Amino acid sequence: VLKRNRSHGFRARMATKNGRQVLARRRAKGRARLTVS
Amino acid sequence: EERLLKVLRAPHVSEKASTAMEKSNTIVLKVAKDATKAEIKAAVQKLFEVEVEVVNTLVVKGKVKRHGQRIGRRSDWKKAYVTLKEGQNL
Amino acid sequence: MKAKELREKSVEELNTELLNLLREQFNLRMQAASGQLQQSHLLKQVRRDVARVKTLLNEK
RNA sequence: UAAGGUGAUAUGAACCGUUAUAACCGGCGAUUUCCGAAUGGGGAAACCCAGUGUGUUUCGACACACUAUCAUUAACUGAAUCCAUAGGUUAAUGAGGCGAACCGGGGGAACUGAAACAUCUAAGUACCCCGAGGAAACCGAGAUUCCCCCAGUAGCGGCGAGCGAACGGGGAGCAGCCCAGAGCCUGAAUCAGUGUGUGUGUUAGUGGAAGCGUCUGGAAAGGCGCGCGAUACAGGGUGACAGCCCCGUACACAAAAAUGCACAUGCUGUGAGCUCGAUGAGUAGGGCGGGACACGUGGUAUCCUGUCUGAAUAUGGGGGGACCAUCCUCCAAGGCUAAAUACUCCUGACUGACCGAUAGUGAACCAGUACCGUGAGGGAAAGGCGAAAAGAAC
RNA sequence: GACUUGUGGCUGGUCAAACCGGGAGAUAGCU
RNA sequence: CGAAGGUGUGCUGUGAGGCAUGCUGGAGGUAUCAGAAGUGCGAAUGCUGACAUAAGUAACGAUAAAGCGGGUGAAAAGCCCGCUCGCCGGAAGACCAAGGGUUCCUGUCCAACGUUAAUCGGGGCAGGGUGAGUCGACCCCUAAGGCGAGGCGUAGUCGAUGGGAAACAGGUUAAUAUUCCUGUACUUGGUGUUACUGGUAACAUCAAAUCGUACCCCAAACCGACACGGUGGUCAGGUAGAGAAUACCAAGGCGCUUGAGAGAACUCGCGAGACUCAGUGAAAUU
Repeated sequence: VLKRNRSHGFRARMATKNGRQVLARRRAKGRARLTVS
Repeated sequence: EERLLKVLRAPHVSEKASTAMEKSNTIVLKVAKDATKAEIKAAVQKLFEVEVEVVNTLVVKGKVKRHGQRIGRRSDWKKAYVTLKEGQNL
Repeated sequence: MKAKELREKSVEELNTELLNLLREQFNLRMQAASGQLQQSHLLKQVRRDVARVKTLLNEK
């Protein structure tokens, strides 16, 4: 939770252009869990 | 005035509330998500036309059950122990 | 009843909206929770009435 | 359209409608959380606090509205530094979003057969970033592009494997504009945008003919005998294989809202015909210093030309399937150009010598699932319910 | 006192260029 | 007056076959003259699903000790309850900070979940959510370390386990408290009165948000299947002693996850293991 969401969360990928492509595949394949919390 | 009419939801009755009702004269009811200590106290003075002493607020997380093959989670509801004086009506 | 209050002024229609919430809405919910509400269709009827009055306030 | 409904899985309990306020479908309004590009400041997609300015039967409570930027136009104000310029305020317009295929621009790979080798093909490819579009970019003749041909051609290479053009013709599902315009003459001809009315369409609906009976069997869509129907037997469901017992098709009608293709009238409109002129100057070439065009500065054409300079208008240049010559056209900074053709993630109708639960798609139902991993990527099984649940009182 | 705890910066010949997807349903003529 | 397929028999054909009937089953099926392919199966450790021998056998494990009594139930070796001495016991204990987010209380039920049984339960369902201005500190300011419009770190904006108003204790639960009832003490604003010259003191009245909160926390309920280990931090009581050894191994939490006879060689100190036996219950190879 502490050292898990700050580096492997939803906002950790939207802060740069490289992480935007990672969350793009989650939109096409909408699983039951988007990101860990 | 309409804000004080939507703060309450449904009365909560249990085995613990029946004991404190005849001892300390304190009833408990379920309120909405908001409703601070200034809105719940002002609603009992008009809807129940009785005087209070202290109103507490606390939120509990909704329980998670195992219904079928799909996980489910309820909602979080706030409770309040309405403490009355010596003379009450309900 | 839908057009009965369509010709009402804001003050009076605001009042009945107040009465709908204060009586027949809060009291009904307590009865249903406590279990003395034999007939439940009132909750549906009152809720729709509140919505119908509320939309007219915004429309007007 | 009123003789029924409160979605489905999935029943019961509870209500409404009956000589015109039910439900379902379509069109026109109001209303339309926290959070996620989220702009008040941080941040963990659902943890925590709103800042400023009014009204208010509540000077102690709420709701609503406005403000992270960059760029363009107008108004106002203002330093170093007298003029100009940077910054700050208000209002209006425009938009920092995500998911396929195809096209263009800026960069850029490996593996197969290579006699051998940084020659070469594969390959200006797969994939990825920014932005835009609805598709992109010596017999003649000067909008452009794609498809159908010339053509696995005439050429090019240790002439090894490969890569790779044009004119004419057979097919027209093309429609060729505006500005440099002074002067006699303007609300012209050809057209567009924004409203109303009529006529013709698209997007929700209704009416719509046609099989009566008997034997066997618990039950009849099939059999025998006698008919109707047939602009309509396209398909599927209705107790067994159904034109005519239902749901869909000819024919005949309606317009409160919105949109598209010819036509009355009105306001703002970049604007014709006749006469009198013209047919495109910082360019070409040359000199100094670099790179990309297969080619290391070669025997070397063509394309791009920073800084310092500099001509001409048949006395200068290119083309006619390229020695020299002749005649005509052309001879440098303008502004535009639909549809078809490309592409199939969503809707409705229609189609098949494709398939029927280890097939087809990961997935025919609660499959982008249970479960596993720090995240991402990747990734199973499972209906044969019965015609009607008649789903066992005692 | 060379104690312990929390945050940040510096140092890539086994976290020192692991796996999956695209190229690739590629590619070893024999087994 | 009973199709095809599946399941028997008989007849026919020198080729793979085809035709008829019976049993089961009760809903749409096929031949001749042709043509188009995902096209007839004995193996590639082939892939999926359903199943043997090995074998009703081996095995009962990171080590405190079983047995006797009573109650419930149709069935009690093992579960629940009660009495005495000794194995655990400055830690194999309890209370905070993580992970988990109803596994902790009560009642019913025994299919699945648990190395046997398992009427228990850490399983399912239902009932029952954990009282906060003086429980913990949020907001704001400050140091190290960061961010920081111009320029290529300054002026600022931010960031605490110390400094930052308070309460130490007891009673009351079937489950969770320091809070509500009762007794006492202290501080910060606004309003009204008095005193002193808006500020100070005395008396009285009114108001003050959100989040977190149980069980678990040194190995059972959480993470490697047998604690085949890793595991932060806080409290060293009374007597005796120089100290934290030893001595009263004190009090409390409780006392291996399961039985009955026999008791070699070897090992450890008449016992504790191994082997043979109720019940439950495997793999490799072929």
